[PDB]
Amino acid sequence: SGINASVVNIQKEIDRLNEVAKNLNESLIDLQE
Amino acid sequence: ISGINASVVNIQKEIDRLNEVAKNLNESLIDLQE
Amino acid sequence: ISGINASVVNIQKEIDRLNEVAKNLNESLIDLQEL
Amino acid sequence: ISGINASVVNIQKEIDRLNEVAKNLNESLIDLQE
Repeated sequence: SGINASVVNIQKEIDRLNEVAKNLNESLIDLQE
Repeated sequence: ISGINASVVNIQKEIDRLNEVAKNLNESLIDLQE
Repeated sequence: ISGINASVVNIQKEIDRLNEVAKNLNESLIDLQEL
Repeated sequence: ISGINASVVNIQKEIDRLNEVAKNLNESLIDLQE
């Protein structure tokens, strides 16, 4: 129903959040050394 | 100073991605309610 | 309905947290640009 | 350079916040599937 469209979209956004964290970690590595 | 430049660009792109996440979660709320 | 509301409130709370993260990252960005 | 060190600390704090958000959204996903 609407709930499972919601679950698909929330899972996609969780994946996007993981990507954001990874990219911020690489920017930290560039800022340090 | 080039690494600081690259950090500024990358952090801005990630801010844009966070805004995208927030907006998609908002219409996920619309799909959950009705 | 009750549980739907519980999911809705929790996701809204996480949206507010994400907006806060965006604001703080923008402030660190402004500090990086003036340096 | 102290501003760079402070930027590193603060961005790490926000990365931790983002991971916590991901965990809470996974918990809401588990509740939505039931």
